[PDB]
Amino acid sequence: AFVRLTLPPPKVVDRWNEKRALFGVYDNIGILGNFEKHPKELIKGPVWLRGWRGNELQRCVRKKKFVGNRMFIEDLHNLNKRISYLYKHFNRH
Amino acid sequence: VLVCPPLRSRAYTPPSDLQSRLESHIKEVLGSSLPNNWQDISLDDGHMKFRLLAGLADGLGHAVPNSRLHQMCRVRDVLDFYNVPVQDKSKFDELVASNLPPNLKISWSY
Amino acid sequence: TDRYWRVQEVLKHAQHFRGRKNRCYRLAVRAVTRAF
Amino acid sequence: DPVLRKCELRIPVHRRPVQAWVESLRGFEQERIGLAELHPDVFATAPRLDIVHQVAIWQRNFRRISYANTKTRAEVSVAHGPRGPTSYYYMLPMKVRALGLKVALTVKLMQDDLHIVDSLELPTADPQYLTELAQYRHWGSSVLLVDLTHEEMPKNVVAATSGLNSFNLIPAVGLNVYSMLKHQTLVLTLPSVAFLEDKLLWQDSRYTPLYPFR
Amino acid sequence: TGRGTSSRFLTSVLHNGLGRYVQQLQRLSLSLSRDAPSSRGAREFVEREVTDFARRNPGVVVYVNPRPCAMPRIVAEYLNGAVREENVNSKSVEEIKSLVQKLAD
Amino acid sequence: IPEPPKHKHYPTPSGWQPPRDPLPSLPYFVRRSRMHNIPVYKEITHGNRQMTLIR
Amino acid sequence: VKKGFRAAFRFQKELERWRLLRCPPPPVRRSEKPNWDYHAEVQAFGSRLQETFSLDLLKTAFINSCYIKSEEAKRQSLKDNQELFEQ
RNA sequence: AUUAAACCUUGUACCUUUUGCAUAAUGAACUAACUAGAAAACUUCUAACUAAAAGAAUUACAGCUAGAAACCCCGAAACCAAAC
Repeated sequence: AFVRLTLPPPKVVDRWNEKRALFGVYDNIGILGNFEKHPKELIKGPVWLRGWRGNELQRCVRKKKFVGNRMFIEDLHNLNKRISYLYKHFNRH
Repeated sequence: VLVCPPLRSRAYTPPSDLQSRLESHIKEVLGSSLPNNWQDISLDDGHMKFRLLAGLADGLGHAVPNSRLHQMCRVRDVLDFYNVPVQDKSKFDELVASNLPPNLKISWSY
Repeated sequence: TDRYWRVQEVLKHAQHFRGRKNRCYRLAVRAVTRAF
Repeated sequence: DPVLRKCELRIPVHRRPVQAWVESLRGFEQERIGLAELHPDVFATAPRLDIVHQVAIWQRNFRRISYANTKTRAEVSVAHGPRGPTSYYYMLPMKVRALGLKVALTVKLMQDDLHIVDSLELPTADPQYLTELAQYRHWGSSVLLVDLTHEEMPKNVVAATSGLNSFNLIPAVGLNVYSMLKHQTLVLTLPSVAFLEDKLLWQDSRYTPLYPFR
Repeated sequence: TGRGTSSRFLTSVLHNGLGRYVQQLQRLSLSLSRDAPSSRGAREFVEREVTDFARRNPGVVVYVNPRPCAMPRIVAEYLNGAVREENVNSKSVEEIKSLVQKLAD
Repeated sequence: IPEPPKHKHYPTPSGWQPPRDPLPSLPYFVRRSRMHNIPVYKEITHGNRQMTLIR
Repeated sequence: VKKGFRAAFRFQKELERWRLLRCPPPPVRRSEKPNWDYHAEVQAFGSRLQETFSLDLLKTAFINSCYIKSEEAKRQSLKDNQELFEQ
C-alpha cells in the first residue's frame, strides 16, 4: 500500500471543558440524595435499555416489545427474521 | 476588586536560637514563663492551640500541615516539628549552585 | 500500520538476492531464513 | 476566636479524631481561623485506591453507550462488526461507592489537597479574585468548590466559578470521585462536611433493604 | 550473513596503547524531561552517579540538557569521529550506569 | 440496629459481654463488628481447607 | 486515505532517509556544529592525552593565519602559530 | 568465505496433507487491498459487608454481594410460497 504525502494539520483539544470537567457529577445522587433517585434513573438513551442490560437476543427481544407497535412494518418483519437467527444461535449452539 | 498580596516561599529554616524564640512565644501566649514540663503541655485546648500555633507560625514561618495537625497534641511535637528544615530548592537548582565543573553543562529548557 | 516496515525487514536482508525472489515477499522471506 | 468543631457522631475511644485547619474565603490572608475535628471512620479510613480505581472505571463506564453499527454480509444489498446501540451499564453496591468516597476524602486531606472552609462566600464576584486567592494559598491549578445545597449557593461565588474552566462549583449532592481526582485540590464548606459525614456515617448498621428506604 | 555483511581485520586506531592509552570517547550528550517517567532513572542518575563519572573521567565532555522530550537519549562521540546514540527511555539508574561504563571502555 | 443495653451483671445470660474497659494498650487494636461481635469468621474453601479470619 | 498522524509522520522520516542516502550532506567543522565548547574541549583534550599544556600557548598553536584573516574580515565589517610551529 | 562478481566447500523449493517419510499428492504469474471464536449454570481468583449480604422480587447454621474468567468463516444437490 501507499501512504499520505502530506501531514495533517495539528489539533488542540481542551480537557477542562464543561463536559469533561463536569463528567461524573451527581453520580452519587442516591447515596447523597437519600436514595430517592437511583443512578440508573439518570440513564438517557434507547428506551428498551435504560437501566437494563442483556445479551444480544435479550436486547433485541426487549427492543421489539418496547417499540414493536411503533416500528415500521418492514423493520418489524426484518426484526422477526433477525430474532430467529439470534434465538437459534444462543439457544441451540 | 481585591488585589492579592505577593506569594511567599515555602522554605523554612530552623532558627539558630530556636529554643529562645519558642520559649519567648510560649511566654507570649499567656504569661506562662515556661513552667517545668513545658514540652509536655497539652494542646487539646482549642483557644490555647490557636494562639500558640498561629503566633509560632507567623514568627517562625512554619505552619502545621493539616495532615500533621492532629498529631500536635503536646508542645514537644511542636518543638520537634519546627526544628526540621524545609527547603524549596529544586534538585536542578541545587545542582546549578554546586560549582559545576568546566566539562559539565546544564541547560533548563522548561 | 507497520506492515510495510515488516516487509522492509525481510527486504533489507533480501536486497542482494537475484530474480523475483528479491522482489517477492512470499519468496524473499523463505530465502532470508534459509540464508541464516 | 477559633472556630472549634466536634464530630456529631460518637468517635471511637480507641481512635483519635482527625483534625484540620478551618479556613475562610472572605480574605486573602484568612487561611486559618479555626480547628475542626473529623471522624476517623470517615477521614481516617485506609487508602484503598483500587476501590477508587473501580469507582472511577464505573463512573466512566456505566454511562458508556456505543451507537456503532455496520451491515454484515447477509445485510449487504463485516463478519464481526459493531451491531447497533450497545451499553456497558453496571452498578456498584452503595456500600462500596460510599467506601470509595470515604477513601478519596482521606487521600486529599493527607496529601494536603483538601481545604475545609466555613463558607464559600466571597467579598467580590470577580473570577480573578478566586484564581489569585488559589495562588495566594498555593492551591493546585484546579480547585473544586463544594457547597451544602445548590439553591442557596452565593451569587458571588457562582459568577467566579462559572467563568473559570479549571475551577468548578458543585453542590454537596454532586460530589463524585472523578471530579475530586481531576481537581488538584478540594475546597469544602463546613456544613457540607457534616452533610457528607451523615450520609457516609449512615452506612453503619446497613440493614439490607427489602424496599426503598423512603 | 557473512557474505551479505561487511568485515574488517584486527587493527588499532593509532597504536593507542604502545606509548600511553588515550580514551576514544570524547563527548557525551544527555537529554532529559522534568516530567517524564521514562527519564526518571536518568534524572536520578544525574543526582547521584553523574558527578562520580565526571570526576573519574574528566577527559569526556558531558552535556546534560533537560528539555521537553518524548524519550530521553544519550549521544556518545569518539575521537576518531564515531558517534553512537542510545535511547534512555524508561531505564533504571543501575542500567544507565552500566551502559555508560561500556561506552567509556 | 439498636445498641446493646447496659446490663447490671455481665456476662449476659446468652453470654455476650461488651469489650473490656480499659482497652488494652497494645500496638494493635481489634474493633468489634457493627453487631458488637468479635470479628472472627470460620471459613472453608476448596471444600477441604478449614479457615478462620480476623478482619 | 489511511487515518492517523503517526503513519504520516513515519513516512516523512522514511522519505528523509531516502533523501539522505541519495544526497549525503557536505562536511562541516565540528566547531559550527552544535554541542561545541572550545574551552571545554581543550581541557578535555589535554586530560585525554594525559599531558600538561599551557592553555594560552595551545590556543595560539591552534590559531592559524587563515583563521585570523576570516576574523579580521568580519572585524573590518591575536598570535599566529608560526613562532610555535618553527620550534 | 575470500584479494577477487563467477571458480573452492556445503546444501533433495514452500504450504497443506499424509505417520513423527516423500523423488508421493494437492494449491501458488506477480503487486495492492479485503479475508474466519460470539454465550457465565457452577467453580477458582479479586474485593465489600458479615449471622448476616444484595439500592423490592435473592441466598444463608459463614454466608452473601460485586468484578474478572467461554465455545469461527466460506461452500451443495435440495425444498416451498408468491409474482412473471
